[PDB]
Amino acid sequence: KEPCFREENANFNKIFLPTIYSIIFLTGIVGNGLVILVMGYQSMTDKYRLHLSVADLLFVITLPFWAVDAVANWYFGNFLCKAVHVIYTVNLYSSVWILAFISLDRYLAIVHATNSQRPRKLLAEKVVYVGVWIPALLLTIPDFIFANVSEADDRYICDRFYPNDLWVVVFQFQHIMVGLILPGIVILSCYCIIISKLSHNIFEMLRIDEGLRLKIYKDTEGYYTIGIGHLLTKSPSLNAAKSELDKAIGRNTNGVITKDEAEKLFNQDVDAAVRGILRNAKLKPVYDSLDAVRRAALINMVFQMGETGVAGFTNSLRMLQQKRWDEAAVNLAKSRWYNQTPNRAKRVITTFRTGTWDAYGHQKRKALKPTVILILAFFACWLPYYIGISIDSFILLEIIKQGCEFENTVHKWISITEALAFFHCCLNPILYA
Amino acid sequence: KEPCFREENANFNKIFLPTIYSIIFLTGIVGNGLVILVMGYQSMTDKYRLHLSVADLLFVITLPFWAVDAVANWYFGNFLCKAVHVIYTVNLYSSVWILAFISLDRYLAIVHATNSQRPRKLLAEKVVYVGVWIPALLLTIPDFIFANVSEADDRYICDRFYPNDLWVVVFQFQHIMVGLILPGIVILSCYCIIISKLSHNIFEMLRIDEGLRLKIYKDTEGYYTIGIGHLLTKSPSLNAAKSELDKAIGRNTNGVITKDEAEKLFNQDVDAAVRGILRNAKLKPVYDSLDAVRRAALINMVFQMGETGVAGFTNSLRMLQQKRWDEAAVNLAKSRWYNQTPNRAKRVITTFRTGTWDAYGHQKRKALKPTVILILAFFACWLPYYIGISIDSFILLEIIKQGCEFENTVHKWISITEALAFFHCCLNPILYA
Amino acid sequence: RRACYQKXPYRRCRGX
Amino acid sequence: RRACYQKXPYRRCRGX
Repeated sequence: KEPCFREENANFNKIFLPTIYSIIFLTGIVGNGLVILVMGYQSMTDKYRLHLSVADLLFVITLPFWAVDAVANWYFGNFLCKAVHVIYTVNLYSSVWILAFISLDRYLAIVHATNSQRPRKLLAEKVVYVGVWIPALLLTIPDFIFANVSEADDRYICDRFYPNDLWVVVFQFQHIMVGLILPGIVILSCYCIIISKLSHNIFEMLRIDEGLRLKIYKDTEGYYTIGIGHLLTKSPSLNAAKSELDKAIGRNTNGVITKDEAEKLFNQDVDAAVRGILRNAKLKPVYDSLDAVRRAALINMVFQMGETGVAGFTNSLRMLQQKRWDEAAVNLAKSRWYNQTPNRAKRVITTFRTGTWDAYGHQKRKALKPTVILILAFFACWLPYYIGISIDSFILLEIIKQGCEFENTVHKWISITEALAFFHCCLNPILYA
Repeated sequence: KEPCFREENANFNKIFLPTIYSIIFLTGIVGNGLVILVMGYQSMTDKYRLHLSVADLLFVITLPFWAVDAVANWYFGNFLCKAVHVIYTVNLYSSVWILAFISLDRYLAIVHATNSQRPRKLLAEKVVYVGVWIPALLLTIPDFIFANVSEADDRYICDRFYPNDLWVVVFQFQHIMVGLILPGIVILSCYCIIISKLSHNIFEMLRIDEGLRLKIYKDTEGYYTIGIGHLLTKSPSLNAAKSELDKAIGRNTNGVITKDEAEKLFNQDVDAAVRGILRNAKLKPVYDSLDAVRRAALINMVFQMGETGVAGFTNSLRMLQQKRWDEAAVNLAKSRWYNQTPNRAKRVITTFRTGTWDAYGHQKRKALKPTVILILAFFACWLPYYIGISIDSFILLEIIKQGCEFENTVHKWISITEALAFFHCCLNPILYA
Repeated sequence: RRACYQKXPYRRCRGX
Repeated sequence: RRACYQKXPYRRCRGX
């Protein structure tokens, strides 16, 4: 088995790569630079992005070398050859793992909001160095060792040359693992726990406003109801109300239910309510523009007065959508809703104005939307490469044998997709838009 | 390069291994069995150990096969050959990762004690299956594939036979990573954050009892003091007191300090106090027997009255050491300490009785000591093996070339140390002592 | 034995 | 090129 031969491609090396490397460099060198002088001199989530943008900067200033390597030759000696591969290893590890810390930061700010102000500080001021940089720096060791200049085809090249396939497969596996899989699992874990907390927050909100009822209750209109405003039956029968509650919870209650059960039932009613909103020309656009906390505000209103009801606030709705909070609050402040149930209204309105739980600690808003976009964007960038190098390592192991046209096509995908990945530098600056 | 030949050792295969496998099996099969029928029928930290003990049980009942394989032959067909390697892979992965969850459980119970009752429940009741078992089960895939019976030297053997060295090094690296390094990092992270919280709890305790003073203060005896009972100078001079405070904090205060600084200074005074206790024939033994919360109790008393002072409670001390809490509390309840400062005393005494922060939520004790011993013991068991297989993989990569006497000696260490590792089954039952 | 494999014409195990 | 290596008398890279 002689190795598969692939041709070098001129247009790729001579036109395509230098083009991309330049665009990225320009939009990168300025974008991160502005982030560093603005955000650097003159919010925890910004702190991490300061780091991130330093990690990307250090990379972009390496691209001119990458480019002249692509077209011509490696003119720059062996120290700079090592430095180029080193920086790269630091960036791609630090860059993703800083995101994980951002995700942990959110987990702490949201799941443990009551008092996690401390551990969030140490994560940002101290741990970040012990858990991101130093370990990034120690992982460059192999680059110092194996990154060397080689003479090949009347020019110089700057490659990592390891001893053998045994080495290569292991580090290529370490690369996948440390590069996506691990930090991915961290991120996804953080995400999962937050959405669980987000929906429990809603539950506590309607607990105050609509009230938690653990025993079957006859409301002012004679309807039988349990939990958080969940109507069981309109019928006169206590025995009918008793008969529904059992069918709803799935056991033989005697007209009482537990805290866990009230909530499971409440979550179902949130689900249905949210599906209604997504299927409503008026409410969908407004709900989509809003954040986690303000969604909760809208969901409250629906629960009280039904979605048609809420869709009637033409004016206030259009302000909410347009993010003009105070004007939304003053309109709603004078409505039939406000007179009939004024304390609930005022809290729900304060929520719409502030985007915090001050009506339920003061002025403490913590946003997710910008972070979620950063991370997803970041992985969208790298994902194709990593699918690429997976398949490449499946070939190395001989899990998939398919001749040279396949092997060579996979190599080609990796080159394209590696180059396109480098756009992850700019995501950070751009997203400040 | 022909491969290094090692001899098979009769006494090892014929006497040593069967002996060990039996001892472990007996003490294992009963120990975990009792844990499963007792703790299973008729506390979150126990819940995890229920799982753990099921993971170890499933392993021990595999040992008789391992033993008859060692001495004689593999009599049991190919399905049971696979099942033997499968179970092993499940155990060693589940077994360690359940420990990590225990460590996370503590992190939540202690760092986020105020309200983490929820996420601790879902970790124990739900996540444990999504993050420990299923992933353990999916990792056995290779065992199903590559675990097969082979005829060799007029007998049958049950080995994992992979395609080539490329495969072997990668999975052997995955094994190290998933087996110690990763769950280790999780555990150590949990540990670090807790001890940081433990010492902040002390700080909040003396905050209530001794009081936080952010401005230089002249106490009832005319001494200049700042922070938590930290005496600056006995001298009449305000300017001397001013001059020390600066030397203590390292900047030019004007006689005021911040919350962060008060605490840094308090931590130093805890350090010194604790060093005193460890160097005191009377207090050392008592402090060592006590838990995290009760240590805090003793440290409080020292702070107030100096270590000789506290060492004087001969009787109460001997009760504390002997864990007879209520008797310790009744003795201390009548002392000159109790009359002179009765509210502080009573809280500090309640602390000694309960082992909780009820004097600062009620009846909520969460212990660490038994867990820390379990984990350390568990890793002490496996550590030699893993050093073993590291060096083995360093040989495979050719990082270390040292001929056959070395290679063969390393193989021998791995066999011994693998066998000795299997004692991790019993640690769990035994520790209930 | 958990780490056996094929090296050319040889069968090896990594020991353990 | 980040993944080069020696295979017998050959120099390879894994591409990328």
